[PDB]
Amino acid sequence: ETLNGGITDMLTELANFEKNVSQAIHKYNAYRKAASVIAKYPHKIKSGAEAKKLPGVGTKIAEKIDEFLATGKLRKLEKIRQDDTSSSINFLTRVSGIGPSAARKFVDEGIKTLEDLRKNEDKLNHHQRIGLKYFGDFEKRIPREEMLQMQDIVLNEVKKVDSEYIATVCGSFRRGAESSGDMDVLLTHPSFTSESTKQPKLLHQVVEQLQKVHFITDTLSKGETKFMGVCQLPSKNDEKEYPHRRIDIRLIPKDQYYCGVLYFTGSDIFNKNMRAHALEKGFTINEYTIRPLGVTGVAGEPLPVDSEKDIFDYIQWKYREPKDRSE
DNA sequence: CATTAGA
DNA sequence: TCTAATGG
Ligand SMILES: [Mn+2]
Ligand code: NA
Ligand code: NA
Repeated sequence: ETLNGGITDMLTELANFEKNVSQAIHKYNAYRKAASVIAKYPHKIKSGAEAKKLPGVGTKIAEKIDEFLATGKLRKLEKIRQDDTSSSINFLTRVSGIGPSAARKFVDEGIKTLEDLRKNEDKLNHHQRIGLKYFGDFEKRIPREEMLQMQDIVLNEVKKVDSEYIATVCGSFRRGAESSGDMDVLLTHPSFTSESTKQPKLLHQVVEQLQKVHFITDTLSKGETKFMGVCQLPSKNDEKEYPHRRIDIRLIPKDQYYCGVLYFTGSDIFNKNMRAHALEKGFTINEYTIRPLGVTGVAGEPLPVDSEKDIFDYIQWKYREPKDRSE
C-alpha cells in the first residue's frame, strides 16, 4: 500500500505504456501481474532478487526494480515520458471516442494535437466529434449542487411520460459524493422484466422526452437498452451557461433492478465485500441476481428481490445506506 | 463483460 | 462479421 509504492507504480507506468503506445498486450499483461503481486508483498522489496522470488517476477522486471531501487529513476521510463509520439497517444486518447488504436493511427497520419484533431474533424466519427467538441466540459467534475438539479429534471419527465417508470440515479452521487463525473440513471419499468420480450420504446420514450425539453443535447449512442449521451442544464437568466455533461441511461427488467441498482452504487469495495459475504452466507450475487448456493460446488435459482433490503436480508446483513456503502 | 458504432 | 470504445 505504501511500502511497495514506487514499485508497483513504475510497474504500472510500464505496463500501461506497453498496451497503449505499443500493442504488447502480453508485456502489458506481464507488468501487471507483477505489479499485482509486489503490491501484496508484506515487506520492503530490497532488490530484484528478493522480488524475483515472486511468481510473475521475472528477470526483466526484476532487472528494472534494481535500477529503480539504486537510482530514484528508470531510463525506459525516462525516455517514454519524453517521447512525443508516445506523449501524443497518451493525450489523443482522452478524447471521448478515441481509443489507443485510433490514437495511434491519428498520430500516424500526424494528428497529435487538439487542433490537429480540429482541422480534421472529418476523419473523426460522431462519437469522437462530440467527444472532441465537448473536450473541456468532459474533463470537468459534476458539483452535486448541479447533480441535484439534473436529477430533479430527469425524475420529472420520466414520471411525466409514464407514471409507471422507476428511476434511480446511481453511482457516487447516490453514495453522497460531493462531485461526480457523469450521471448514471438506472431505469426500469413493470411492463419489462426477464421474460417479457422487450419494449425498446420503453427506453426510447424517455430519451425523446429528455430531448424534447432540451436536457439531452446529443446522442453518443443509443440502443434498445442503453442510451449514452450529453446533457446540459438550462442556462438560467444568463451570464452563466452550464457545461455539457455525460449521461447514461439503461433499461432494466424490473425483476433485476435492485441488484443492478445495488451494484452500480458500489462502492467498488463495498460491492466486493458484500459480494464476498453472501458467499459464506450461502449465496451468489452478480449485477443481476442472487442465487442461493448449493453444496455440489454450485447452484442456481434466482431469488426474489423487491428492494435493496431483500438482498441485504438475504445475506443477512445490516442495511447500509448508500451514504455508508463506502466499503 | 456486455452493449453499440462502424466498415 | 469483427473489431473498437465505453462503462462499470
Ligand atoms: Mn458515474
Ligand atoms: Na519467479
Ligand atoms: Na477516449
